[PDB]
Amino acid sequence: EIPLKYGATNEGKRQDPAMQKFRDNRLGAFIHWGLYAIPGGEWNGKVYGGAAEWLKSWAKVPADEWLKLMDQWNPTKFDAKKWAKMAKEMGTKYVKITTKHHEGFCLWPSKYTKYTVANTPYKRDILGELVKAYNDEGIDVHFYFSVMDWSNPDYRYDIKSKEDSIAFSRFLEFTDNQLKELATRYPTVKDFWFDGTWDASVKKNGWWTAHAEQMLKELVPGVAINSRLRADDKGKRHFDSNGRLMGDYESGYERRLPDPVKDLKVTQWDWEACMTIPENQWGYHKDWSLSYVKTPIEVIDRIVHAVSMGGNMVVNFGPQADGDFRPEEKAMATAIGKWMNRYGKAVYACDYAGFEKQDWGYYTRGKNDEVYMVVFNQPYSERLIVKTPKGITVEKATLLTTGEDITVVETTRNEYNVSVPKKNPGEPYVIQLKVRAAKGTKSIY
Ligand SMILES: C[C@@H]1N[C@@H](c2cn(-c3ccccc3)nn2)[C@H](O)[C@@H]1O
Repeated sequence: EIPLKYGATNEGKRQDPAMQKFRDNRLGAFIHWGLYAIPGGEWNGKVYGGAAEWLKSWAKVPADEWLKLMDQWNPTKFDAKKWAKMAKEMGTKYVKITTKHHEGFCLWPSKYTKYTVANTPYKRDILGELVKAYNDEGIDVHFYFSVMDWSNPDYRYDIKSKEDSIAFSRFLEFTDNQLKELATRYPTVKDFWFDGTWDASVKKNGWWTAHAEQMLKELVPGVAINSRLRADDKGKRHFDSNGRLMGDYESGYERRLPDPVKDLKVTQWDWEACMTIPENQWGYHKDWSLSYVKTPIEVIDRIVHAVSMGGNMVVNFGPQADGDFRPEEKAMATAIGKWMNRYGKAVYACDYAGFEKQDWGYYTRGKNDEVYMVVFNQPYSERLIVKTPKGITVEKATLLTTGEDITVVETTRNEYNVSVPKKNPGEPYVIQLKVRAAKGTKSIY
């Protein structure tokens, strides 16, 4: 055991109501919106294949010239109520918004820098508008915040001199100032999701990460803080030198997911995954023909996969420079929403079920020990294998949409064939199970 002043604080999962809400929400949307939406992956006639929100980096653009894009920031089709409606319709319970990305342009009128929405033709506090509009729809709002800031010359990638250290110390104060500002300007915020924290400068300043966490928790009761923020005394990130999770939830599954057989450890803590629709574009990119674009079922698969393992999933959108969403994104949100409106009882407020993974799809567990079978791969055998943990029996199966009864046949001790429905639902579908735990078993149930 190593002693630490800046390692983990939470013993296991938080169980206060605010965390239970963060968790029960399950499905979120991510919004990456910034100056990068203007060029949309293209600089001086060259279309770059890299992530559009990193175009400043791919095209080697200097800060002064990149930030002049502010002069073209005028999203005339922006309407926060419309965005909130789109999210509501998709079935998202929360939205995570880029308050400031690496480029350092702020979507709120920060008093600590000139690189904000206030100094654009549009002028308006976009972030405040969104907060209000989402909240009015009953949607929680989470703030993405990039510590790394390409707009501020006090930023350092590493601390290699006393000068570096003096500059970076000012930078951290500047950062603290922006964070306090967001927390006090927008007190309905439920979560801060830190990015751009991997540089050696931040690793060397573990103490600050812990302080940022504590500071925000004092300012916003019940607020959640992601693991990606945190470095310990030794510079170890996410999990401290004693293997303990820092922050309130684990936030490293980005465009990938834990293996449903080999990575069951994740069920021990809260966590959130995020994903993109194309392969690797977060900000708006004008040409989606350059990589694989996920279909709605492929996205729904990932959402359910996450919930089946006790995690959240956040699906990313990269709005156009005009403040509308491209057609592929409107289609996606609508398709997701349609499915969730039908089958969302197996997603919202659900969790890991403790059953062995089977090939047909995923289990999720409801608040009242409902066990949902979410079927993505339909067996030609017409039988869905269900192997129960020790002491658990299956008493009934019911097709969720119709209430029709589904035959359950015992094949061995602890295993059943659950029949597929008589009519093929023709889309991923849910069978709700009623299970019973014997007197004197172990496990939840
Ligand atoms: C949530 C996603 N995180 C950002 C990211 C992080 N990185 C990155 C780049 C180099 C090293 C480590 C991480 N690249 N892009 C993406 O631009 C987006 O905000």
